[PDB]
Amino acid sequence: NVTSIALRAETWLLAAWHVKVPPMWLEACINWIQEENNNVNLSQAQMNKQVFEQWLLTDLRDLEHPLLPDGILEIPKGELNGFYALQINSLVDVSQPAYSQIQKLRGKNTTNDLVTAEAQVTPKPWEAKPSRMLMLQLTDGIVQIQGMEYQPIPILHSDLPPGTKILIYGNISFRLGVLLLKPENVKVLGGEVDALLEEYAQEKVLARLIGEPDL
Amino acid sequence: FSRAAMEMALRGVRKVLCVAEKNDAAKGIADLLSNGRMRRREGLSKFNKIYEFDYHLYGQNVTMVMTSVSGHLLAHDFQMQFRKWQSCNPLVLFEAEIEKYCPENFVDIKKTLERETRQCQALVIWTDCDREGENIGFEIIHVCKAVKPNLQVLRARFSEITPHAVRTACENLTEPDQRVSDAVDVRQELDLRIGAAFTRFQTLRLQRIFPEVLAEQLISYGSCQFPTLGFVVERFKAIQAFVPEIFHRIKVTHDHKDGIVEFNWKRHRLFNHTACLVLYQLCVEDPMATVVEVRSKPKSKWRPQALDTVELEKLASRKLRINAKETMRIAEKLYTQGYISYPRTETNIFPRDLNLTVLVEQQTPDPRWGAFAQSILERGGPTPRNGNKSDQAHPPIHPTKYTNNLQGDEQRLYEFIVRHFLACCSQDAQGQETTVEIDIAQERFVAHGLMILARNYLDVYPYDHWSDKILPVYEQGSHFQPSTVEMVDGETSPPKLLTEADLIALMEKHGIGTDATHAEHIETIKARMYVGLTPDKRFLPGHLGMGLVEGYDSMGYEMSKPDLRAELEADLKLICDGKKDKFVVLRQQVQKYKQVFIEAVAKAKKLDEALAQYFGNGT
Ligand SMILES: [Ca+2]
Repeated sequence: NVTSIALRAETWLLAAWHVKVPPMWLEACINWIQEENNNVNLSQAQMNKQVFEQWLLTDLRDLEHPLLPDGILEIPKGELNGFYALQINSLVDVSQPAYSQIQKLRGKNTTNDLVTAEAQVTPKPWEAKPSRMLMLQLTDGIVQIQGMEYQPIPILHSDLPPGTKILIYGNISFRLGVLLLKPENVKVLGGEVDALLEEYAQEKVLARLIGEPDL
Repeated sequence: FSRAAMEMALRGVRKVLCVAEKNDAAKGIADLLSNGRMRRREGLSKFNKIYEFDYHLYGQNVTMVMTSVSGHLLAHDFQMQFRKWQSCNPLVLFEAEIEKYCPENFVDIKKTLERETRQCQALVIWTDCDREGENIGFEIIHVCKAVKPNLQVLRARFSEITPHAVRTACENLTEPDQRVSDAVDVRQELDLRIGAAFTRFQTLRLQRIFPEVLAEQLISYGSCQFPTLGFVVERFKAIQAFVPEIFHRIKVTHDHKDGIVEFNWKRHRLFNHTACLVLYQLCVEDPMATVVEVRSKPKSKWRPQALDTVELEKLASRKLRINAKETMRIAEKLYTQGYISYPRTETNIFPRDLNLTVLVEQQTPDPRWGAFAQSILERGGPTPRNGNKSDQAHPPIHPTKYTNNLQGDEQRLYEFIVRHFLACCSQDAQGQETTVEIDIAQERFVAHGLMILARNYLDVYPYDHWSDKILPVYEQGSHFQPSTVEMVDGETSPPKLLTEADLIALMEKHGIGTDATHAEHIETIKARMYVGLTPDKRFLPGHLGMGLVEGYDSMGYEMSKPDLRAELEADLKLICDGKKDKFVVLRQQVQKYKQVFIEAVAKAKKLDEALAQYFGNGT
């Protein structure tokens, strides 16, 4: 019977990180943490921390606890309000070609490939840039939606491990299953999913977009 | 060294033997120093004449016996014993004794120099002032010193064949540079050894492996021609590997009385249909555009930088459609005839000594560019755009004399050299850049405008283009309805096959083909059928060219890379400066290339495997 500790942890998880967990996972999790630290009688503060660390490493798809509202993919356009601690399955930059990206990632030198005798036509700072736009594959473990970098969100980067947990909050306009995320609507919690690190590694994500086989 | 030292040395000199690189240079230099008073005489060679004339050298009245050679007087080769292909293993050619000899067709010239040395007390070298020219000079010195070992040898340094230049050369005779001659002897030796060993190895092997395909055909190897081919194969492979990708962009246009204004998306383009579709849908509902920022600043287009051999070779190909081999031929003809300065230089800095005001004045009689040349003088005078390189020998390529009597490509290249020179000595084009930022549903789009105020250098240099892009008036805060709001599709484009100017650029970047030798090596890979020209006219590698590069590259060591040749060419520059001796360079380069050879002989089957992809089975 760890149901007393479970309510206290549930209260904290929601209060501190807006994390919602099923009661059965929470009880099974506390029991394991108690077995792992068998020698001691842990405080609620330490228990709450260790429960949250296990959550960050959990695959939400295996949790079967819906967070995002029903038929969010059925609505063509709308606004989303509230706090959601979701999971990034995969992530990619759509402001840059995947071939260009995979080349740099693979560390191969393509200097001679862009050499021309024709005079340097100095581009504009949004052609010389342009600003990055990450397209996040977000999930509550039941529904899969997309998250777009509507305004620059510097806490997000293409090297975030698949299974990374992120808090999506405030007023967020959505269209055709794509959330228009602004920095004021995103918070990175951390973690990773071992099962996802394998399949949705940045090299594999980009290789699929250029049609590379055995993927 | 000093005037007193020279006058003392010249005492008792009656006849001075002068030798030029070619008869036209001899006829030309003799005509200018003598004021056409020269008296022609015959040599033992029908094409290499003698021009006697009285001249005053360092306070001594002498008879100048001006003759010439016909390029290199001496040929380098291995001894007779190693000359036959089936006489030795190609590996021994890295150590096989090499000798210099005079070919049968040049023996008449050798015998003329020897003949005249008997009647002359001094020797003045008048070969072109480059590395090969100094080496030819030392070939002439060796022949004459065989007759008179105590013969006084001097060297005339000049960057143009004009009365002032050739007269100043006589007042400033110097000692012949053995260092630059030695660097040529080192390059000649390495090229023969690496060339012969690798050529004999692959030609004999591939002729036995692919008899029906490569029968009686020469599969040659060059330490520089190989990395040159490598660039062409590298680019072809890049195109082969390139994956194009569809991108999407929101195009917003606004119609005006005499022109449509196109505002370009600040997000530029997206490689995701849904990402762009979502942003575009936001734009169709509430498409009212608001003028955010109407900014304007002065913009300038830079006049050309002082001309060197590489920029001439590249711009003549791009702008005039004359290939580098022909450009250098015409450029040498115009130099020899006295119309341009020595066209083989790395200098892009005008020396302080050089009077640019006179060179500009000289071009004012022309109907086309004359008025512009006058304009430079009226605006204070020449203000050249200099670079950062100086060989400390020659000035940038420029017109030395005005002529209106040229025709064909000779006229086209002279006109180019004159226009570039005047453009360089002119001012930069000055304009006004304007930009209008509009917001449509929080999405930003930008239209650009240009208004050229003073064309300046552009009025003489039509090879460059700048055009006005006049935008209508937009007030900061205005609201308007755009003509069209579209969601158009695009695709990423691969690189293109290399042009000659593109190939020269790559060679320059990697430090191979230095000392204006780019064309020679591009011509060799063309002639050996390793590369072919498309109608475009870009370089496409042949099956033999392709197979050789991917054959050696599959052996592990990255042989198609220009790093080893660049190191070789770097060492040669050190020999010239006296920063390195010829014996260490030879020992180091030979050891380096003998190792690469030994590894290639060991993995020789890789060459067969790479070419089998094109010619099929073969034993
Ligand atoms: Ca020459």
